[PDB]
Amino acid sequence: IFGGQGNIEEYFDELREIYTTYPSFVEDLITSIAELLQSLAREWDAVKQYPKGLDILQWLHNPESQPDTDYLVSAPVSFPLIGLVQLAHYMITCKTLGREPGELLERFSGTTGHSQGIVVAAAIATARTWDEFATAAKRAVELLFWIGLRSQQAYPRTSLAPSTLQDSVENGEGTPTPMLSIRDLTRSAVQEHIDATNQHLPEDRHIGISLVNSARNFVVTGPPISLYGLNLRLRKVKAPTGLDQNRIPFTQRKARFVNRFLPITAPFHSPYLAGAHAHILGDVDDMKIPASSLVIPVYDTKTGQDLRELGDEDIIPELVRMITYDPVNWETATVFPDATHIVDFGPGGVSGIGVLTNRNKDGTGVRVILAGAIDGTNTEVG
Amino acid sequence: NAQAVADFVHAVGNTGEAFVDRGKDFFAPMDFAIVVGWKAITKPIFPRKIDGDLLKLVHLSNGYRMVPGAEPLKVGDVLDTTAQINAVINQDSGKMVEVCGTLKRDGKPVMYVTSQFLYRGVYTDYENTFQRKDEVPMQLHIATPQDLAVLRSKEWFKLDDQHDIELLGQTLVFRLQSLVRFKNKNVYSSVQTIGQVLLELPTKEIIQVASVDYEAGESHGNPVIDYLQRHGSSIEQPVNFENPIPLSGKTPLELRAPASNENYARVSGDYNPIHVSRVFSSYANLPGTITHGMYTSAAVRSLVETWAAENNIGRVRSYHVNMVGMVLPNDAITVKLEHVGMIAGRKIIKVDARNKDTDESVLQGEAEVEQPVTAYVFTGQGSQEQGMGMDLYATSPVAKEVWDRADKHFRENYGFSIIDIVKNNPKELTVHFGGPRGKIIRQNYMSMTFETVNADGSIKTEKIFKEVDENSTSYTYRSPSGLLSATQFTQPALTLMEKASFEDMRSKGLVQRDSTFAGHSLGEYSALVALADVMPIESLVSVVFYRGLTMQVAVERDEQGRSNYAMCAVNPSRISPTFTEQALQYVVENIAEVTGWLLEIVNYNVANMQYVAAGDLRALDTLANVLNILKMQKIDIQALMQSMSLEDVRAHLVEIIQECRKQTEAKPQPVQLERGFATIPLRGIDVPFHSTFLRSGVKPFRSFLLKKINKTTIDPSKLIGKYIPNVTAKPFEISKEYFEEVHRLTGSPKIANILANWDKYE
Amino acid sequence: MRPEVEQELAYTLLVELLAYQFAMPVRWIETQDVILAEKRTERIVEIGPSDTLGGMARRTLQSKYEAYDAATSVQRQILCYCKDAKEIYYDVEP
Repeated sequence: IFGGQGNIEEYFDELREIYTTYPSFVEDLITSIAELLQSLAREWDAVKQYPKGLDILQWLHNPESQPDTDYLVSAPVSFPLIGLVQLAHYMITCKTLGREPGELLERFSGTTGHSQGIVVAAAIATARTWDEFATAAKRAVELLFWIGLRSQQAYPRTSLAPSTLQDSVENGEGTPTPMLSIRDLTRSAVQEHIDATNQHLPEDRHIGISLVNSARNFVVTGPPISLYGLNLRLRKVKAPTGLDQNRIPFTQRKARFVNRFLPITAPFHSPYLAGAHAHILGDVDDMKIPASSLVIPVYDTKTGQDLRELGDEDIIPELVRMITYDPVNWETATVFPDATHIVDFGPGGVSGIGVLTNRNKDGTGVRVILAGAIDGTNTEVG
Repeated sequence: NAQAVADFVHAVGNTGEAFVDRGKDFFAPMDFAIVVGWKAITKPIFPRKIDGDLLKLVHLSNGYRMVPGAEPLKVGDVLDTTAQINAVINQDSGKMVEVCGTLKRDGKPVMYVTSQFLYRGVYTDYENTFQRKDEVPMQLHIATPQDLAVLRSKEWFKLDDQHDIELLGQTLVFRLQSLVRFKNKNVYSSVQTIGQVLLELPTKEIIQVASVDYEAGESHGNPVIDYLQRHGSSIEQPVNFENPIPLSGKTPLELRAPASNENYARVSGDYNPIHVSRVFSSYANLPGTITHGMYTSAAVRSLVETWAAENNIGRVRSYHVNMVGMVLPNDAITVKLEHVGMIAGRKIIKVDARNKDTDESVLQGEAEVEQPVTAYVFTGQGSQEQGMGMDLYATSPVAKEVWDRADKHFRENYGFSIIDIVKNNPKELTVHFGGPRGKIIRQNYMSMTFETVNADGSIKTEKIFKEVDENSTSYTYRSPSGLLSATQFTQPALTLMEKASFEDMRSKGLVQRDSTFAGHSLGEYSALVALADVMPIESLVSVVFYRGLTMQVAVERDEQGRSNYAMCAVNPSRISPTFTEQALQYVVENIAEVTGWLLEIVNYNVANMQYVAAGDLRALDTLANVLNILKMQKIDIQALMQSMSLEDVRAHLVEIIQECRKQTEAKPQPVQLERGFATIPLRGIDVPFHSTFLRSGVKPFRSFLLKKINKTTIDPSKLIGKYIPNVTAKPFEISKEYFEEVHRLTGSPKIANILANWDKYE
Repeated sequence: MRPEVEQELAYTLLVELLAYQFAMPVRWIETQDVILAEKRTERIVEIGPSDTLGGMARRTLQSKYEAYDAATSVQRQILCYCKDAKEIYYDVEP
């Protein structure tokens, strides 16, 4: 299982953990995948969206030269740099085992990722050599680079009112983005409020459900200003953390939910990344990932169905679609049939999708292990 | 170019959803004017007589200013760039050139980009230094033959052969232009002043009563302006506060001059070696690679947009900066924004940008941003409090004069003072038709016409003051509750307090050019005169004083005072949550033609919560009943419109109507209507106004309005799309389709006749 | 588009509009709605001796406009002359 952008503003902190701890194992593809991106950064289209530059080796050596937490989280730098930490994890797992990428690759049953991960989840099921590895590594990394870059070019950050800004911050939420979290609510409910909001809006700026991480966990997209208009409606229904309801009839109580903005920099899984899709495809036809080069099953994002059931069609022109236009119906693509263990290589210590999913499947007896960290604050995950 | 735009934006730093395609707006920065007109703005620097080192030049000042009403720059635009040299004078720092650019689009000027450049160094080519200033509009008040005699005695004052309107009483407007040529930075080698002397008529006419022509050489000052500065005052000026309102706060806005100036140089057109190369700038003695003058400007100007105009570019109608800080690349710049003033409904905004390390000023200028979407609404009768707006009377020389012109009228014409009536409320007041000035007053009391036609079709024209003839010494008004209670007085009072109050804000400069205005009942009249010059204030009070009179004479009463009709409020929320607006109409419209009396919803206030009906005492007693039934009967007219057809609940109503009807009929003849469930009668209303009843007296009141309003005085432009009437709940429009919405509701014989000719009006 | 014409038109339209106001109900609802919905004003200002139209326009914000304002992100500020005196004249202390 492979994570993604999930309240991760410290992804580059994980890279330092990697670099520091396992130098021998990783330093080589760290060096090279760096210089890959450095060259990508200079291509005329990418210069604008990479103002402070892309020199991962530099920030790692002289920490005081690391860009601001805001820079790193932006899609262009977020995506690829993150994949690198997911690779270096898989790389370190196999390497410490004493095996090759095809060995540990064969001791699995299936693999999926949370949006930004389904790239690395597919391309990791392509490698068997350490040579055949560093091949798909340059492939995935550069794919991410363009997906993030071209997505930000389609729907870029437009500053909102300082007023409506501060409102969000003070009212429990955060700095308005196009990605809104809505935990502890029902789909039926979450929709109805999305419906009323969309009612008074122009079709240009409607609201969508972009992911479904569980029965009671959602994410919503649309323009930031449009998402805000939802939150306003939302707080008028929800109850203060102060209120006591231990003395009120149950079907009488107000709803106990959390709404909040996420550090995601662009409208993914929405009709808003339409124009970008074409662009991304064109940069990446030099490479092609056929359904047949898939060692272990890669389960689709929107439906659980294996990608190997494709007629050698580029998983590339499909990875792009699942990420930039398609819902992520995570809990269905996660229904790993009869499983005992699931391994989170994804980004974020006790925050990676491993914890989320471990909840999705606590009853069934699925154990979870977070490969990224040695120990954390959670005792429900190894 | 759709692209050229986004290139500029992504360079300087602005990121407004107007600058980008999404949202319902796509617009270009007005900073683009300097990119577009970069030709016209630059070329004038070159000529032979203005010759200096273009290398040692610097961009000194730059102001944009958008013509009134003109929408901002869009992409599919075609712009014609015109410029001329407004002044070239050699200050100490160097020699300076003032460039006035005008960006036209579709033959019409959209925004003027002025700009100053500095050929820095030592210059004595005073041979070619000069300036065209537009002299401050000034207001000279002639008051004595002495004053006038001097204003004529002047050489430069040239009176015109228009009309010989005595310039004695009135005041004059002096809008002048002038050209000065320098010789010493201290002594003008030669100066010329041309201008136009204006007078406003009582009718609001603007005439060029004369003009100004003066010229002299070797002058130390402007003798024309000087004369004006003393005997008169400036006008149309800013209005700042004692307390400058911080906008961003003490959380200082922070900017950074980017690393490579090239980024800008490209999207601007100014490749000037100063900002990019090392050796070029080094030759001109600079701190080196100086950040773009205009870049700094455009950057802070974005904050001004998002921070004051809050995202709606249209608002920011002006921006002007003096750059004084040479910003090096990668500097931290610090911006502060205050709301230091107001001009013509526009917020003035002081802007200040400084070097975050040495607090040396970088930028300094003001921005005339527009204030948020407003709507002014003037209240109706009922809220009249004793002494209202009298505190403001004392504290405002503006509001003062209003009330005065009003009183001045009333006293000398109707023989009373509304100010008195307002200050201390008389339960009774009498006027006296004394000597010369007294006989003329009863004349007006006599000349008060009142219309009511016979049931056979003959127009009765009757006196309002029946007891006034030419043997009458005095008339007396009365009211046990105070004269500020009966409308003839009540109305003109409320009108005044509002007109005054508003005219004051106008004076501080708070009134918005582009906003809505409406009134309720009376408020509509004041409203009009408030924002549109529908009529002079004496006309206004007259009109409204008449309105109150005809409103009171409409109804009939007996000796005890006992009136025939009465009004009453209704809350459909207190019957059933199903009960529609249309449900209340149906209950009423039915009771109307069923029991044969008079009854109609007169007021439509809140969608569910506030309605008001007038009519017969019994018609308010049968409608009082029916709702008590339907409230305590727990009905649902939605479930009863699917169960029973329209005739079934309609014939079901004609039941409860006649029932509740004859119960009110056998009860006493003057029905003292009382508080029901939603039926709370309005205490103090004789006349069923805002109903079909007063249709009768619509005839005289119109012909009176035509006496009081003058076609000449009216600006279509003012009510064209801003004024919301009470008959037409949608914005007053002049279209032929509107007269149909009006005629449908009203049946104006002047409208049918002016709708028939519609072609005639091309 | 004749100036001479536009005058005599708006004139009699006005003259009539006022004249018949006697005998027409006052549709303050729809008038309120042109201000709140059509021209989406963020600043309704009242002018009079009381906040009668103010608590009237507040009430139309509760019964109808609850969802519209919360969705559209419309900021609304209702100011009477008397009560909300200083905010009209932009007078605040440091």
